[PDB]
Amino acid sequence: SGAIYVGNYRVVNRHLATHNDWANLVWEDSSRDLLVSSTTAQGCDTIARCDCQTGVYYCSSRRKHYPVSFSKPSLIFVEASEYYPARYQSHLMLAVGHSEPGDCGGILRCQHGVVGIVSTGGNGLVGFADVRDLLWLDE
Ligand SMILES: Cc1ccc2c(ccn2CC(=O)N2CCC[C@H](C(N)=O)C2)c1
Ligand SMILES: [Zn+2]
Repeated sequence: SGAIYVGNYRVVNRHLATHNDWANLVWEDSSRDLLVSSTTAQGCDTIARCDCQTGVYYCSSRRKHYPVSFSKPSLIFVEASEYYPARYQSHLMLAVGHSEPGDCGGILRCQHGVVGIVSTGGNGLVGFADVRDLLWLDE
């Protein structure tokens, strides 16, 4: 679990969005596993606007942060799950690191701000949904 709070927006994994997220929907994209909903309170986070390929992410299944080198946002095949059919997920960045299903939502940050959130994993892999291209999140 986890979310980004920026301005009057809440960014979450689309597969973990609540009834309230869908009732306050701003934008969603199944191909990216992202959903953004509106909030009444002002958010705590800053979004990075950069091309960093190193950063640190929070891994809830270890209660720890880990440094990572990650690939540029790209179209990557993701196997079928209970949430989606087998498909290409876009704007996804892979890295070597520990991740388990419940780790989705952990934030990845670089020196400039929030880069994205955990969205996929594998045997010693962790994948992040990029948010740096969503310029409208901070107008
Ligand atoms: C070994 C292992 C296996 C599965 C793992 C992990 C770490 C996370 N997941 C779940 C995962 O990747 N899913 C399920 C939820 C929806 C995701 C998506 N963006 O399509 C794909 C680690
Ligand atoms: Zn950066």
